[PDB]
Amino acid sequence: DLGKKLLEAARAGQDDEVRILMANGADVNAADDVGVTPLHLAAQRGHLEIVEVLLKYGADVNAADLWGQTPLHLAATAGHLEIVEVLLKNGADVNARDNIGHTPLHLAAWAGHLEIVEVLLKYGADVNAQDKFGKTPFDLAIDNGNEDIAEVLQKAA
Amino acid sequence: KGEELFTGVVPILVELDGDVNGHKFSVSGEGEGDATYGKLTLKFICTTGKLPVPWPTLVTTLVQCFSRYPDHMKQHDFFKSAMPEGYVQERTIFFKDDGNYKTRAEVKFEGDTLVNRIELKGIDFKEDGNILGHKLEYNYNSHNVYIMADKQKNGIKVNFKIRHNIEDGSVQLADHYQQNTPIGDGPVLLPDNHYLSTQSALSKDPNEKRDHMVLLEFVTAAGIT
Repeated sequence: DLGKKLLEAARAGQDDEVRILMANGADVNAADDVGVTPLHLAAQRGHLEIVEVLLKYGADVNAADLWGQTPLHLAATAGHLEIVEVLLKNGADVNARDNIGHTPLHLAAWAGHLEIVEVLLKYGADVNAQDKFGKTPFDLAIDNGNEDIAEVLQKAA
Repeated sequence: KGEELFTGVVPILVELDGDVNGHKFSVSGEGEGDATYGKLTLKFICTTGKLPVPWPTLVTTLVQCFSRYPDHMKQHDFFKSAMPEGYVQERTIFFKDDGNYKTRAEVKFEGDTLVNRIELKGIDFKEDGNILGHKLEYNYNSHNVYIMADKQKNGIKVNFKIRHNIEDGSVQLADHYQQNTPIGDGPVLLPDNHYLSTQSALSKDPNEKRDHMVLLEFVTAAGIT
């Protein structure tokens, strides 16, 4: 009962409702039938305050859905800089690989988020990591015409 | 304006009624798409038991409106411009030295959900071949999906070849012929020649006992400057 409400509050970005549910004993690591947790949803949609609350209650920072995605994958994709920082400070695996073998650095470089690429590198992101189809973050940077990112990755190897 | 419907995360449902060399079957799919990242996160289950064909062979048939069209290419996004009324997608698929699939589908919004309803008919397959024999490895390659305008039908013609890995190291080609036409009578964006670049990853839900396929896929448009 509680787990389902928490996922919904976290998805909708309702910080106050999330705090109540946690106080009322909700499973911080609740998961739907496809393995998605409240921290996944908060991280994906940029809800900083919900991410911090969930982590405080012991949310699994490195939980992975069926597609192998962690909260860090999703935040790095969406361009949520502060959440990415929080996740890493709270022990997020910087080089976790989704089912296509994308690392957070792959997704940030692809989607064009320069500042996130720099945070990921700062926390030891593997610049030479290859996804399932052999692509490096640099490869993804050039594919999508993000030259500034391609440059920073170049000088990081 | 049809593109405006894809600014965020959209839920997706897929329904397929399949017939291959007499063996009838159905597959149901659930998940989400987000065209901002050309991304699909879906799960498929065979709702009639053991799937008579390998999962990889049904991928192309099981929502190109979720492809990422970059800014300088949005003029050329037929799939989104046909929304929300939708479009008909028709294919013939020829498996080299083997049988063929033919499919008709409608892709459209039913509510706030984009739905893909499919009929598939397969004929002329070898029972000991790579398909019915299940000799295809459980994965997927990356492909180039070539799109052309078709002013005659006010739609598009699309062509490509799927490469299916065989367990003995050889490859099985599947030749795809497809056309798309609007369901509504509104206008639609007819594109200059271009292609989609596709990536997919097949996987297994550890807590799933039914014959199933977990699908993560990324698609981006390209070939225009």
